Amino acid sequence: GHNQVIHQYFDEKNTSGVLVIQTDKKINLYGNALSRANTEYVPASTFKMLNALIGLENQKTDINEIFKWKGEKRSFTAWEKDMTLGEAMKLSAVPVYQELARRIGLDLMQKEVKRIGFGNAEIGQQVDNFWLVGPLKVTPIQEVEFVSQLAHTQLPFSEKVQANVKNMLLLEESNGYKIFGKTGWAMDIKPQVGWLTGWVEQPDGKIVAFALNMEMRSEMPASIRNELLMKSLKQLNII
Ligand SMILES: *C(=O)[C@H]([C@@H](C)O)[C@H]1CC(SCCNC=N)=C(C(=O)O)N1
Repeated sequence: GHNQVIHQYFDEKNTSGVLVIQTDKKINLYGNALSRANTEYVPASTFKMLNALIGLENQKTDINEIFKWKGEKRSFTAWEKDMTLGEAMKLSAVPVYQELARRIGLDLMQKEVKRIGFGNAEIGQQVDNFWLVGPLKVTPIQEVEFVSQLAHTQLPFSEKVQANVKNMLLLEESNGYKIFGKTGWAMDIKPQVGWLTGWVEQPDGKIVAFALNMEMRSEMPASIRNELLMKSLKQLNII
């Protein structure tokens, strides 16, 4: 419940960021840089959540389709394989979502993103990269509401599409608890911005949504977004 101690894990991991908690439309802030919570950032791979929903709902793909790897080299060897939407989500495989995005196309993408009102709701002109280098931007409080709605099936999509994307996002399962969430890491902008947006599904059915945002640098291990989040949810006794 403090708020000062959570400042000190942020203090020591020599980062700058904010953890936004939403418990039934009540927003709390934690970190060492609470001002981040209202500044716009590129969403990075957290936009895969809304990309999937738009693609599924408009029947540009489905949860069974297998995306074929056509042999070109990709940033990670784990990405060099055939995979579904959901497997691409768990690995944040940009090429699959770029292909998806190109099927949706610019008009449909822009119309949906502003109908959802996602962040600043601007995708510019290149349909396959606006979530990594602009011009699409989003504050971390806006991300905790988005994933909050998704968790309660309240987004302006059908419920079956939402439920489909939610099963793509299961991260841990321990003690009757479930953690869902999506990581992001914009490595190609300065300063780098890391994301971990999701929700906790407590055994009694309660839902607490979070959006960890932090400045990033090339040397940190990717698990730093998980470490900081997990021990903050334990400190706040959400888990
Ligand atoms: C999403 O935010 C980025 C995007 C900018 O490429 C990618 C890069 C990193 S690391 C890839 C993890 N691979 C696999 N098993 C992530 C991320 O997972 O946070 N997403």
